[PDB]
Amino acid sequence: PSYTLHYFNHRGRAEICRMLFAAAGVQYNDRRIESSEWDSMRNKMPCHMMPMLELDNRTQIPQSMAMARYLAREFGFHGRNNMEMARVDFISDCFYDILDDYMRMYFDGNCRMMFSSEKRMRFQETCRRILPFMERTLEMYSGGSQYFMGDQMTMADMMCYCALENPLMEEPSMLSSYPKLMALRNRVMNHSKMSSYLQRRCRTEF
Amino acid sequence: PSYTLHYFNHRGRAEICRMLFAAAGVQYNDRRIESSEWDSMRNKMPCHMMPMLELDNRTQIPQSMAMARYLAREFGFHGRNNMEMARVDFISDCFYDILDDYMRMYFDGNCRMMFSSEKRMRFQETCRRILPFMERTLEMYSGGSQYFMGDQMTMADMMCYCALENPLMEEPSMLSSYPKLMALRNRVMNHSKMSSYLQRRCRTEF
Ligand SMILES: *SC[C@H](NC(=O)CC[C@H](N)C(=O)O)C(=O)NCC(=O)O
Ligand SMILES: *SC[C@H](NC(=O)CC[C@H](N)C(=O)O)C(=O)NCC(=O)O
Repeated sequence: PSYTLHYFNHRGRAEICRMLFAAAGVQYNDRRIESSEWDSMRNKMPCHMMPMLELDNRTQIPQSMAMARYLAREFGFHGRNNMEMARVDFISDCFYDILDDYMRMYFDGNCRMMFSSEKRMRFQETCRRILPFMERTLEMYSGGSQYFMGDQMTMADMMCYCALENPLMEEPSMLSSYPKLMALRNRVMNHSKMSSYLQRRCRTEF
Repeated sequence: PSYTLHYFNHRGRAEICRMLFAAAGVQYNDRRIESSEWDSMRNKMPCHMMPMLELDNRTQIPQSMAMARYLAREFGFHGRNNMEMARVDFISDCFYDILDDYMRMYFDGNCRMMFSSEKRMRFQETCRRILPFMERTLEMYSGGSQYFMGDQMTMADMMCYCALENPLMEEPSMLSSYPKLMALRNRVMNHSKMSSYLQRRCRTEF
């Protein structure tokens, strides 16, 4: 099959899909659209929502987590039965929540930069609610010494990686009391296929 | 298996799961917890996030959409292959977005009532972005005369129903230019198993 990823020149909400493609060794068109060009087409497209995954130059699927789950099931980075999928999903959705609240500090619902302390406090609260739960949740398998699903890396571990990259640039110390999360992120970034993708990827501020 | 749904006395983020249980004819413990009682246990529970689905008095899975997808796959109200699942997911996630922004007008991230115009405008924008896309998306199958996945009702149609109930109480006219969405909601509410559940369910303001 053929894949096209539509998004801005950001890591942002599409980065989970890029990591999935990189991990699976699957080539795709990585379409990075300038904001004003996207903005001028908005009222002319049946599907305007960003990011969006296009399959076989045909089917358009927006909603970043829906896109990621599809790539995960396709490439074998999701759960293998219903229970396992539920676990991969709640972990991933928890990290999406963090990323979503982070993005809401800077961007409106129409993708415009909003460049106040209230949004930052929502974000910081969202971290305090979620991260200790994720540290514990990770510990459920293999004492938390490996991945969220034991020895198989899945989209949950990738979400843990990409969702926290910006928060870590803003506050490099914020994961200091979640040592298992840090070793997992370090494990993901050194994983086969993932190391070279991450080291050769363009440097963007989001 | 055995099911327990934990949430407040609200329709809110858990209502998708209740509809799923009702549609599948599956009995569960519908646990409606008073807020202050939930609040007093918060720092004593490994999993404090609301809503939460408990399986066999054992596994705790929060994240309302993760919970719903699990019940949907279990009961047969999800897609039957990867592509179909991606379509059910983006539709459901679009409606979650609407519901999420609606809930953010009234509740903080710690479940407290925040009872300003800014949050309402985010919400209203989110409706304008999403609803026309959903009207069109529905039209992809069977001219939009049936359900999002043709003749099978899935969690996507249920989301379309429960996500808009409160917005419709606040503005009963807001779906007037999406006639296919309205006929779908009316189709869901008269569906077998769903009609009696909806007519006998407790009246709550959220
Ligand atoms: S760029 C801002 C808007 N995107 C989203 O909010 C997508 C949210 C999904 N939950 C996701 O992909 O995670 C956006 O695309 N606004 C423009 C529009 O036409 O919808
Ligand atoms: S009640 C407010 C918080 N709930 C959520 O935000 C859950 C969001 C998920 N995305 C979902 O289920 O849809 C909450 O539970 N805060 C308390 C806590 O301990 O996390």
